[PDB]
Formats: sequence, structure tokens, C-alpha cells
Amino acid sequence: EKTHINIVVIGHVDSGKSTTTGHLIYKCGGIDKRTIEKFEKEAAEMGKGSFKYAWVLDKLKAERERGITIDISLWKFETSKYYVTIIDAPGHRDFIKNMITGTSQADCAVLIVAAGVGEFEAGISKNGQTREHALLAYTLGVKQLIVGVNKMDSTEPPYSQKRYEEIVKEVSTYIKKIGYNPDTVAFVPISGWNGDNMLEPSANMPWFKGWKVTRKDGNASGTTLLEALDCILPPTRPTDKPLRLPLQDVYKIGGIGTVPVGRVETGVLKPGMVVTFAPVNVTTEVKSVEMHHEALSEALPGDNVGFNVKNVSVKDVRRGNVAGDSKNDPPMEAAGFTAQVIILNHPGQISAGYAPVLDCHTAHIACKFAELKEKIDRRSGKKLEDGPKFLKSGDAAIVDMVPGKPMCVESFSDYPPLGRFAVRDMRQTVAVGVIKAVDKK
Amino acid sequence: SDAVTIRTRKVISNPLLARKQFVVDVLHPNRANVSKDELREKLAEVYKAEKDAVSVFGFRTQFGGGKSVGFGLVYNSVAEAKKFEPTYRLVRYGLAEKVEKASRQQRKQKKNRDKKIFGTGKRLAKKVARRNAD
Amino acid sequence: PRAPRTYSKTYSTPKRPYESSRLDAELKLAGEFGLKNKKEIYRISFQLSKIRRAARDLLTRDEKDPKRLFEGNALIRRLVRVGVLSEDKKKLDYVLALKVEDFLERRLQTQVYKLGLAKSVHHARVLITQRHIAVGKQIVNIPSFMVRLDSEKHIDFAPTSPFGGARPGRVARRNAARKAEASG
Amino acid sequence: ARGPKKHLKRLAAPHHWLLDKLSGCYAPRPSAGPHKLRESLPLIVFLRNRLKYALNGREVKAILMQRHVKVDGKVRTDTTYPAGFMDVITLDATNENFRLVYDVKGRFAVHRITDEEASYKLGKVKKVQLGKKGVPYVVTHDGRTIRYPDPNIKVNDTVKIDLASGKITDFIKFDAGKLVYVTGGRNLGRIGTIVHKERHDGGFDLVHIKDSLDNTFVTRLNNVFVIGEQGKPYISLPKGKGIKLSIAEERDRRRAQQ
RNA sequence: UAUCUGGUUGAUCCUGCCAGUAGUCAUAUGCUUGUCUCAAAGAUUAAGCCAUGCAUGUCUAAGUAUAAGCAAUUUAUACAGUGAAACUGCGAAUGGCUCAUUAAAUCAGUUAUCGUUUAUUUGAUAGUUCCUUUACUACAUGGUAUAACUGUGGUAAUUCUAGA
RNA sequence: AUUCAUAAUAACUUUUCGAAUCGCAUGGCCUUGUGCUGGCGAUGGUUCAUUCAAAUUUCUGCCCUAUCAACUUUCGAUGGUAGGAUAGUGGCCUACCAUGGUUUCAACGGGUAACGGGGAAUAAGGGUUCGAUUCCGGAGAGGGAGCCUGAGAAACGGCUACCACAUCCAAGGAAGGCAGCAGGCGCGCAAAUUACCCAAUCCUAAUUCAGGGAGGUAGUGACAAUAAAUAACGAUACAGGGCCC
RNA sequence: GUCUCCGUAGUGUAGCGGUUAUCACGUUCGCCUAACACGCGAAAGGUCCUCGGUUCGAAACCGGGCGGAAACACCA
Repeated sequence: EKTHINIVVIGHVDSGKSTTTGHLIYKCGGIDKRTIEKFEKEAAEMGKGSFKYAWVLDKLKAERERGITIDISLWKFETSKYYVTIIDAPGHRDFIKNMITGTSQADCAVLIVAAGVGEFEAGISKNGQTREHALLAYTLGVKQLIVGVNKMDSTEPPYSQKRYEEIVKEVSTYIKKIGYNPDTVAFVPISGWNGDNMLEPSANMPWFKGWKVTRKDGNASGTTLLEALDCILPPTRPTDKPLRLPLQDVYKIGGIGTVPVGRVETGVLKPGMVVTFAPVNVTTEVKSVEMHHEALSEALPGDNVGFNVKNVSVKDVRRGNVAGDSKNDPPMEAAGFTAQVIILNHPGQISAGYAPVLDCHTAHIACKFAELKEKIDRRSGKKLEDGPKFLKSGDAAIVDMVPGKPMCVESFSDYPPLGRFAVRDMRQTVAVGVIKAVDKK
Repeated sequence: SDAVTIRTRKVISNPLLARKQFVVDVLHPNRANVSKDELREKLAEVYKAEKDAVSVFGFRTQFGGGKSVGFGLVYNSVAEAKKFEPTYRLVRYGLAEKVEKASRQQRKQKKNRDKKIFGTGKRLAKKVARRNAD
Repeated sequence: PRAPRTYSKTYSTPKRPYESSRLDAELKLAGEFGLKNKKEIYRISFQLSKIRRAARDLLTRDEKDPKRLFEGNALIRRLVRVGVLSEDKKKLDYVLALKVEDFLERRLQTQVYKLGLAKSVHHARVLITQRHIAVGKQIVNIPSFMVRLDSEKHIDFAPTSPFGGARPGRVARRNAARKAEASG
Repeated sequence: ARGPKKHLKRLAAPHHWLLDKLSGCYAPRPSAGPHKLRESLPLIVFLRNRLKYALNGREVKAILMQRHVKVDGKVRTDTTYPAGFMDVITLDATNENFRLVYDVKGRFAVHRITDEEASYKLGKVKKVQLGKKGVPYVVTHDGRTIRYPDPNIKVNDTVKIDLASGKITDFIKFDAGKLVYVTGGRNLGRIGTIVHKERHDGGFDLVHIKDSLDNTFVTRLNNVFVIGEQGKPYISLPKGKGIKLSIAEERDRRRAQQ
């Protein structure tokens, strides 16, 4: 046998992300009955009985008390076709950077959409996250995705087709403007809390014939969400390139040294291999590697593997570095880089010295635009003007920008997953771009 | 290879081990070394024996080149050679084949795992399978 | 738990390391005998101090002493064997009158110069280290060998050396092949 | 330490074994037997380093297992058998009988004896007692117990054990004018004649043994071994016969041999 | 290789100390680093705490087998060839690591056990044990299980164990 | 030097040992029979001696302190008698009796960045300092106590209990002591691979065969030591040292 | 990693969305000697941590980033 893929999940607040995620993990051999029954008892004492499924991924004390997904969390389950692990996105404008960290380490995406009356209109609004989360997915390199219409029992009347067809029509109009073809995307009606149309075909809604997709590789037609998870295409894994794994976390595991963990964006990580973290500049050797409490020999691209360093320290190591083999061309600090970025509406004007929190890959940092080289056409890199005076919404441009804080970045031609980024300012996605050139240190 | 001139020294006789020991002195002028099969071949007719009856080890080439000192043994019979020559030299030339008994690590783990069970384990295997079938 | 190997330091640094008179003395000796490190002079002086101390301890004992006689002739025999002491000076008193130059003269570097095969002590050093010179039937590449009046007749070019016949050599072949191909 | 010790590092082994200090950190500790570990010679070292018949440890084991050597009539099969003084190893193959006799220098030797000489072994008795059932017995240096001995046999004499039958055939009394063999001490391996002795009834009896070259030395009575009368040795003496030349005489002997 | 020097004073001779000097199986660190041989290496503060994987098990010609294990006996009708597991007999108190405790204590040289134990070895060492000892009793020879194994199983777990 | 070894008397034992074990080759006598004799061995066994040991013990010797001068004996201290216990001598313990024993010739008490020694550095000699660390003799398995088995343990890679730690829990319960080999955290100026092999040196078992992180090999390694590259040799342009014209 | 308290010349550190300044120390400058010294006579010294908005207008209104000052977390 079975392949390995990686999914992330996204959506508006109270759309039922963690409820749909956790209950789907329960159905597909995630945890036994006494573990989730314990979670029902503890959450009933807290007062949040509905969040018992959401608790499975939301393990922190502040998350369970508030009933809010603050930071991302990992959990695996084996489908009929292959292995897969989920990224539980926050779904808040407060924790939008944590979503960007999670979606950047994801191949596919499960866009959870609320079906209840009033909640869908709030989700796809100016202030809502349904517009933002779908836009941020295509920005970071999630080419293929799936949309899931949640809370079919909540809407009035219950399990009403007109409501499902209205949501699919409303999403299809918006999702074309982002870039995703809604013909290739599958639309599945589900209920996360009830557990309806996720594993087995639903009895409450016989009206639903079945979703369908029309790709170049192969067509698929499934009844449930689980079959739609099987129909996701195997991504292109660049195994031959130099390693470029931006670290995720660095743990000090009991009786086995320091253990750096991160997805192999490019290359093959293995035990007994020296690595260099980019911004801090710390060289160290890995003791061993693991993925969801299971050891590995070869950490292939797109994997939740986690090396472990040695002969150094947990502080020398850090979330954000690139273990480019100390033997191969390692990741270096970027003083200034040529990174085009197109913008998605900055309320203020974008001139110079403007340092938005560039969230290239898993790292967010303020970057000040040294200047603007050329005003460029919206596509094909066509040069329109030489040396602009200012820039506005709905316009492309190449721009050289200096970070206000030590950051590691790389060109799009060398590393496609590394080269993607977005821009944020005034609590909104002001611009989106890709880096073509970069000056090393 | 040229003017090998295999000259033997300190020849001794052991009817105890049915072998004769001798420090073999070999000179290799203008040539690097003499292969082990090379000295064994002409060791056969000087002692009037066969190729598969002699044993030589050592052959640390003298510094500067042109001389090598090693220690050699000759066995009377094939069966005597089997029962006296150590196994590592037997598999070395052509005399036997070294079977891989996995390695030391897995053998130790298997021994400990077999130590954790008291008996053959056929009844234990069927009992745990029946109990853990569900 | 194996028995540890024995190691010893074979040189003694001077107590006064900063003195013009001694500094020029070793520079003259090193240049005349072709020595790179002055530790080589430190080493050879250390051996002189040891044998002088041993010989001095022998001279405080009476004549016809089994300990003095046995070790006395053994040290004398070794010295006359290696060639630092002449045959008519075997009286255990000239042993205390040995100098560094006498020991330095017995080094194979100086003997190669003396027999006339290097034309310069520095050229003897490169000949020593490039394996173009052998002792007896053995190639020696150590400048300090201390021939002992018996192998001095055996000092000659090694059979496996371009200078003493044999295969012409490395840079010669590259030049010979270059000119042969140019002329062909 | 909580019981006996079965190990011998290759630094505390007796120095007369002539073992190196680089081939392994352990030494072939002799098993319990007729002689003490510090006064005997294991069969492994004797066959590997003295006779050079065997190279490795397993070669000695293979030779021993094949029923070839015969120590004191018995074949024996232990690689660490403590063969000491007055031990005869008989080899059916190679037609050699070897006798363990100390040398002048302070080690063992490879003295070869005829088949007739290997039929008898000299033994110095240590204790004479009246055992159970009233039977007298003697305790030789090798620990052999011989019942019903000659009444004239007392402490500190030597008997000629028949080995094959284990019976006493001849006894040599300890008195002045007796050729002896020093076993143990800084004066071990010397052969000389007894002139007198100071009794010293407090322990450690001393005897003044005089060499054939008028050299006299003092050795405790526990380290002596009478091997015959004056001028007639009951045993074939090793080469040199314990002249004990000085370092000067040895050097001239070497220079007269090379 | 039994060696000194600089510094109190305007200047001198002393006492006197500081500093310089050389070495360290005395370490730590810095800069640099091409080769051959040999080779120390979690002692100093923490004898502070440990994930995980190993570190002692074992048979011959010769203790016990019908593996309902494996080849072939054809010299073998009871096996008698090889031989897991188990019972049994030994070993596991050796080795390895550390220097916490301890200042006539340990330990070193040196005595005694005529004041004791001693597996394993080595050399020797039980004509006398049927007790109204003539029927009281097999002595070309006695009795009793039990493990492995077959099957029933229990606990979430253990080198966990029961009943037949 | 013995009430020593040993022997014999009169008894004591609920009674120790005095072969119901095993492998090969199977041979001789004839009163011609599963009749009677018969070898080379292994295992075990009571006692003695010996050996590998173990445990006590004679004499001498250990750092700094008197801003430690008296210590020990309540409830063991010194010695004697007798008895228990020990494998043995013995206040080792008990009952009684006597009041002794050590000390300025440095007792006793305190500190020790104190296991001791063989040894290491340093020097003419004298000596000073260090010595955990490859060898020998000791102590410990986190701090103590107790015990089975076995010749031998007061054993911890054997158990039992308590305290301080700490692991798995479907909350009843169960499993542990890396100052063993690697490796992890902490500590600090300060110290290596979670590798390979029983090929050597040995040890153990029933035993030639098997096992051994004992050990050896490799890797990290500028702790310390040995030797030793990085340059030499001709001809030309100058500048010389004796000397020839 | 999440959450909270502060950030202001050189040291001090005030002070207050239509506007950043003060105070001592200091920092220099004319002062004398020979250099001084005290004695003195005068003036050089802040993107209000960074970015982005709110903004007629902000450092202060708000939020993001960093720095420091405090917490709780962090079994591939």
C-alpha cells in the first residue's frame, strides 16, 4: 503493498473539521473503543460533549477547555488503497499562520464546508475563512483537493438535496476563480458527528447518487468519503534532488538522544547522516528516524519521518532548518532574494520597507521590500513597465526584499515545494508569489 | 613470478599431527608478490605431494621489495587435512564452503526469545492463537 | 587488560633555550650534517648523556669488578662496533670524551656524502627519502642509520632504483613518451 | 572472593614459563593436580612454545584428544595438566620420551631420555605416617601415595618409583656426600654435594650444597632433591649439569662458539 | 645534563619575596594539521538517573526419548543412526566495572593453623550391610511418581500459571 | 614439642559409606548349558594424603591535626572459670567473679579534593609531589537489613522486607535496579560506535565440535610516545677565494 | 511551542494621536598648565524596538514581527 500519501484538513470555525477528522480516524482503525469512551466521559465532565471526536486531535488543555483547535496535530489511519496521515487545521483568523504551516506539509486537502442554515453564509463571507483556506491551499502547492459538505442533519429540513446542490454550486463558482477545476474535485455530503456517508453508504440520504471526477490519469466514482480518500492521486516525489526538509519539531526522547522530526520535501534522509540546519547554522549527526512511533531506514519524500540528532543539542537544532546533507549542497541563510509575488488585495498600498510575515514553507518572518524592479503582466512573466513608483491590487511584479530576521529560502526551479509562499498584512492575504533567485550567505 | 626460488627453512616433522612445518622463504625479484595459489602449486612437487595437501599463511613482504617470509604446512592425506586444518583456511582455498549462520545479533535475540518459552511452544502457539483470534 | 607497551622520550630540551652561543653551535652542526630539526641534535645529545652517565657510574667502581668489567666491555664493544670509538681508544675513559660530532659522523647521511654518491648532504637526504639507496640487500629510507664499519662496504645503489640501472623511471617515461610521440 | 578463582592473566604467570606479554591478556592457568601451579608446567605451553609441535590452542587440544602423550604412564587429556619436576611425558609417535628437569638458568628443559630411563621416576617423600588400619605410607613430592614402604625410609629422602607398577624399588638416604638437585628459589637448578647442615629447630632447615667446581651455596631443605650419591647420579643429568658459570664466562663461551 | 636572570636605590652591598626559565603516563582549551608504528580515553563535579539491544549456559562412544522431528535400519524385535524440548548432573560465587565506605582498618613484606573448611583434580583407599541373622526376603534384581508431551484453560499485561 | 598419627577395649546412631549406573569389543573352560569364567573404560562412592583455594593469625610499617588530653566499661570494656555458637582458636555470645586495658614513645576525637601497594613525574646526591586508572590484595551493584541453594555468596545480570527513586495499567495488579558492553539525559573546564568476530589469549559445561560485549578486530581519537614529506641537482646573468700569466 | 508583564539619548530614562522632550550623570566644545588638576565659561547628544494599518494627523488606537524581562509546554 500500500502506498503512502499525506492529507491536511481545512475549513471555517465550527464547520466540524476535528469532529469529521477524529471520527473518520476512529472508523478506519485509529483507536479502540475504551479510548474514545474515556474521551466521552472526560469531555462530559468538562461540558463539551460534542467535542469528544475533536478531542482526539486537540490534545492540549487550552484546546479542550476552549473547544478550539489552536495548533496542528498528526494522526494516521490505513485506508483500503494506502497509508495516510491528517493535518488538523485551526480554522481561525487568529491562528492563520498555524494553518499555513500545516497546509505547506500536505499533498491533498479536505475542504470541510458547513451545510446548516446560516453557517454556510457566515463561512463564505468577507470575514469568513472558507474563501481564505481554499486560496491558501493552492498558494502552498496543494494542487489536488476534495470538498466535503458537513452537517447534513443540522440543516432544515434534514438531509435536503436542494441545500447540498446549492452549496456545491456556490463553491464551484468560487473554486474556479482560485484555480481548482470543480470537475476534477469530488463533492461528498457527510456528517462527522453522526458518522454518516464516511465509511459506509448512508441510510438517511438515498437521494445522493454518487460523486464523480474527470482527470487525465483516471476517472473515479465513489459513494463515501473513504472511497474519495482512496481516489487521491499519488504525488510526484522528487527523490533524486538534494535534501531540503524544513524541520517541524525537535524532541528530546527518553533514552535515544535528540530527535529532529520533519517531512522530507526532497531527497532521502537516513540514520548515520550529518545534517545542517540553515538559519542557526548547526552541524550534527542523526542517531535514528521514526514516523508515528515506527522506525524507518529510508525516509522518502512526502513522509512524516523524524530523524534524531546527536553530538549536539535540542536548542542548536530547531523547527525551520533544512538538513541538506552536510555532504550535499546544504541550505544557506538568505540576505536578499528575488521573489515575485502577485498580491490578493492589500487594503493599504504596497510600496517599500513593507515587511509582511513571509510564510515560505513552514517559516513565517517579516520581509521589507527593498524596491520594485518591474511591473509585470498577470501571467507569463511579461515585462510591462521599468522601475515602478507604487503597486496596487490586481497586479503582478518582481520585487527584491530583505528579511528583517534571519530566514532560509530557495528558488522555485530547484525546489518546487520550497519555492512557494504567501504574504499577509492587516489580518488578510495581501499577496501571493514565488522566488526565482536568491543570494546566499 | 620470475625467479621465485622457493627455499624452505626450519623444516620439522610431526607424526603427532601428520604434518611437516617449515618457514617458507620466497623471493620475488622485479615482481610485487606471489599469490597464495602460486606457492602452493610448486609446494606440491618439492614435497612430492598434491596441490590440495599443503597450507601456507603469513607472507609479509619484506620492506623494499624482493623478499617475503611466510610459514607453511604440508599434510599427508586429504582426510587428515580435513580433520586438522581449521575451517577458515579450508573454505579459503577450495576445501569447503562457509555457510552463513545469519549473524551474532539475531542468533542472540532468537536464543533469548526461545528462552522466554518453556517447552516446544506448539501448545502455547495454538493457545494464544485461539485466545487472540478475535 | 593486555600488558601496556613501553614508550620513552629520546630527546632532552635544553635548560637554557635562549642563548646565542649554543644557538649558533647547533645551527652550524645541523647545516654541516644536513639536519632539518634541531630535535635531531637534541636526540643525539640525549644518547650521549645516557652513555656518559652509564660510563661515569662504571668509573666509580674498582678494577677487576665483575659488574664494571662486563658492562664496561659491552659498552666499549658496542661503541667500537658502531664506529664512534677507534680501536686504540678502548679504555673506558675516552668514552667520557665523546662529542656530538663523532656520533653525527656515523649517520648514514654523512657516510653517503663521504663515499661520494650525493655531492651534497641535502641531496643525500632526498636520496635517503626517495629510496634510491640501499644497505646490503635492503632498501633503507631513514637518514639516521648509524652504519657499524661492517655494512659500510655494503652501501650501494639499490637494485630497484633508476640510478642503479633497473627500470628507467616515472618522469623520464613521460618525457620519453612525449618526445617519441612527437617524433612519431 | 566468594570462592575459588579460575583465571590467570598474562602478567602474574610464573616467569619460568617464558610466556610473552602481547599474545592475549590471559595465561594457561594449570588445573589442580600433582604439583602446584607456580611449580609446574601446563601441557599446552610445553607443546606449543617449547617443542613447537603445536601452533594454536586447538592444535594442542586435537593432539591431546587423539591419545598421543603419556604423562607418568597415564595418557591424560587436560590441556592445563600441571606437569612439574620429575614428570616424564611419553609420545608413542615420533619415538621420543621427554623428561621435565630444571635447567641451570632457571627454567624447564627438553631433555631426552631413553625408553629404559622413562620406566622409572625419582620421587622425594614429604610425609611418612601410620594410616588407617595400621598401614604405613609415604607421600612423594608428586603426591603419590605408596603403601607399606621400607621402614628405613624416613622424611626428606628420595625413592625410585617404578611408575608402571607404582612401587618403590630403591631409596636414597639423606646424608653428607649425596648428589642433590635444587628445586625452587634463586639457586634452583644447581647440582652439588652436601657437606653439612645447621638444624635450626625453628623451621627452614638449611643445607650447604657444594658444586663440583668448589662453589658453595645455601638452600633451604624444602627446595632440595637428592638424586643419588657422590659421583653417581641415579638420573641422567641435563646438559651443563648445573655448573652455573658467571656472566663473564658465559660471554666467552658464546664468543668461542660463534 | 651539581648553571640562573630581571624588579626596592641618586647609586652600592645584603636579607627577602615576586616574576621569568625547563619538565610532567597532570588535565582542560585555543590556532594549525600531510605520513608510518604504538596507543590513553564518563575517575575528578553526580557510588546522579536510565529508554532500548546484548553480556552464561552446557554433552560424549559412554544419565534419561516412541518429538504423533529427520534420513536410512536391512549388522541388529527392545531401542540400539542423528537428534529439538524436558528431567538430571555441573557451572552460574569466574570474568567485567567503579573507588563510595574505610587512617593498625585495608594493604605490603614476613609467620602459624600442634586452632579450621576445602567442590574439582592427582595418588591410594570398603571379602565383615540377609540382624531368633533356617523361609523372616527378587538378587540371572525390587517400589513410587513426575517433567517434556496429549487435550481443557484463565489474566489487559509477566521468562505469569491451574485442572485432567 | 601434643591428650599427634595409629591400635585395642565398653557402649552410643533416629544410622554415614560398603556400585540395583552406563559405553564398546565380545573372548575362553568344559560337567555341550541363556551353565561357569573373562577385557578396555566412563559415572558415582567412605576415609587419608596432595592440589586449586578459603578463613583466622605472629612481627614491622600509613596523610594532616593537642583551636582534640585523657579514652574504654550504662546495655562488653581487661582478664579468668564454665557453657552455648562456629568448619575451627577467641567476650564471638551467655552466666558468675576480679577491675582491669590504652595513653605526650601523639591513645582517643575531627578533617581527608584518603582503597592500599607494586609504581609514575621531577632532579648530582638527599628528597618532594602524585598514584581512581591495564598487576596483586580489598569494598560495593541505589542506601541498609535478612535468607535459600551450593564445597564456596551473606551474591543483587538470586530472591524477601523498608526508605528514597522509577516503568506498564481495560485501577484489580505486575515488572526493575548500566559504578557490565554500546548508547541516552543531567553534571561540568573535562572524556568514543546504540559496529564485527569467538579467527586468535583463555575460561566453563556432560565436553575436541557448543557458549563467553572475558577477549580480539574495526570506527571516533593531536591524552601521551617513535620515525619522518613539504625539496634537491646541472647549465646561464652577476658577486667572490686561494693562484696562473 | 502556547500564554502573560515591560521596551523610550551614550549611561540614566522621563514625557505625552492632530507635536520627542526633560533630567542628572555623562558627551564634546572655549578655559588654564607643559600635561594637568580642581577651578571653571558654553553646547553636541532619540524610525519613541520593527512592520502594517487605523489614520487630516499615531510612537503612544489596534494588530503582526523581533528584542529583552517572566511563565507553562515540547516522548521520531
